[PDB]
Amino acid sequence: AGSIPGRRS
Amino acid sequence: AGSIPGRRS
Amino acid sequence: MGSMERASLIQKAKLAEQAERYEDMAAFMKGAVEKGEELSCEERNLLSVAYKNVVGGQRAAWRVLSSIEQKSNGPEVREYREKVETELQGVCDTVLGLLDSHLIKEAGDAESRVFYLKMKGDYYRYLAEVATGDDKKRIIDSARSAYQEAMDISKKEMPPTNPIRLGLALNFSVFHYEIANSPEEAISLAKTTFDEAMADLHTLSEDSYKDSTLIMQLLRDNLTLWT
Amino acid sequence: MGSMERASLIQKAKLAEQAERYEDMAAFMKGAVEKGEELSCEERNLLSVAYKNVVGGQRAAWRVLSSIEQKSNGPEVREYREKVETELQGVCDTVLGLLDSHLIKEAGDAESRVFYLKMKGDYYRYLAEVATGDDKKRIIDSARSAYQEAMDISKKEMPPTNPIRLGLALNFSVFHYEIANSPEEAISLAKTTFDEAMADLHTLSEDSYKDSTLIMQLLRDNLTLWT
Ligand SMILES: *Cc1ccc(-n2c(C)nc3cc(OC)ccc32)cc1
Ligand SMILES: *Cc1ccc(-n2c(C)nc3cc(OC)ccc32)cc1
Ligand SMILES: [Cl-]
Ligand SMILES: [Cl-]
Repeated sequence: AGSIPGRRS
Repeated sequence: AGSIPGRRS
Repeated sequence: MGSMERASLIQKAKLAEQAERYEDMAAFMKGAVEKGEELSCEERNLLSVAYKNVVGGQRAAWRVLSSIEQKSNGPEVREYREKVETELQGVCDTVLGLLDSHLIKEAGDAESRVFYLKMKGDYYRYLAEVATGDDKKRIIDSARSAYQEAMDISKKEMPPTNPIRLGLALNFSVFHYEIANSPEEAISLAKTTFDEAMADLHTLSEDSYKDSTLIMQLLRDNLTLWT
Repeated sequence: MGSMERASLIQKAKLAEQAERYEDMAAFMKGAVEKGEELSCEERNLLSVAYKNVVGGQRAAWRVLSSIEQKSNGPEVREYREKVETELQGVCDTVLGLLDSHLIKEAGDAESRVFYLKMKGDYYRYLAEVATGDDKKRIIDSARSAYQEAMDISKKEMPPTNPIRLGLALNFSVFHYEIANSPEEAISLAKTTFDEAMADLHTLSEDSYKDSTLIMQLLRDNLTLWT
């Protein structure tokens, strides 16, 4: 399903 | 303002 | 891309568009242009879509960085804005080089020649957005000259609802407003374009009507923002 | 990036994030890692965000192309899928190489070591998504081993609401479901993680509560899709 998005930091 | 988007074809 | 077949480059450009890989798409289409044959209508659209997406991302990044730099006024923001700017200029120079070697000179039909001259105006306009001073002046004149030649051909050879004629007028109007400091010219051109297209819609099929009215709405959206 | 100061690389990584230039961001952060110093918490986040965005775009493109290739079954779709796949593998190998030289071996605190071992699991998982056959087996085991070591440390050293512990459990659960063909293990891990976090929320400040509950909702979203 969904992994942690982790595209904003 | 807005030019023609032209990013899909 | 010299070792890849022309047809394979075109096919891969289409796949790259579907995959949203616009840098790849542009490289495939550059390879296709460099085969030396003229481009069909669909191939011209693939070339334009590829580079418009590449340079569009660069422009958006340049505007973010330029805004940060203006608010700041170490060397890092200016250095990085300069890096993005040089990359952007390189892509515009590449597109202009394809148009000059030799797409425009081989384009005889109004649809191809107007299309390429509109592209030439657009990529000089993107160069003008990041230019300063006297360099800005000659670049602005190059964009204006390309757009004007395209306009002259389009008015003689295409109906007022033709999508390329409409998009050219839309983009030239943006040039007047945003680049040339001529908002009245921008508004006049958008108005006259919209009204002349309106009066020609009765000649169109359902599908063509949809295309033309979509672009006419963009002209109207600019007029609403400008007035 | 050997000639650029470490601090300048970090600053430019932050600017690249704002400009949505993730390839640049990853190159700046690779340069920063290669200075040889350990990374702070914020610097670890910059490294991870950069590469997750780069590889995320590659994965999305690979899935588009792989779907087209599967529906088709000339060489072009397979060739282009292979090109994107090789690029993706190269980025994963680069990240894994940074972790192995020498981020993990110098990471002693639980927060850094778990973070890097979770990354190692994630990039082996991305390699497993495109692998076939026996190569798939060893790559899958490498991902599992990294995630398991991270899990063991996190359970000993971090509270059940810690965001890194939660995200590790979330991603390991996805590994079980999507890679290891272990949906029951995936569901069990997500459930137990969610429930143990729930029971620890009372200890948290408002801001920490917001972070932890956000990730717990992602665990719940997967459980809803899987059950
Ligand atoms: C420069 C430019 C002009 C026009 C288009 N465009 C759009 C937005 N829709 C179109 C439909 C067409 O069907 C004939 C042709 C051009 C179209 C794009 C870019
Ligand atoms: C791998 C991973 C775990 C957790 C995060 N994450 C998110 C989504 N929000 C966070 C807030 C934090 O404040 C301490 C820490 C981590 C957070 C991202 C990636
Ligand atoms: Cl010709
Ligand atoms: Cl250490």
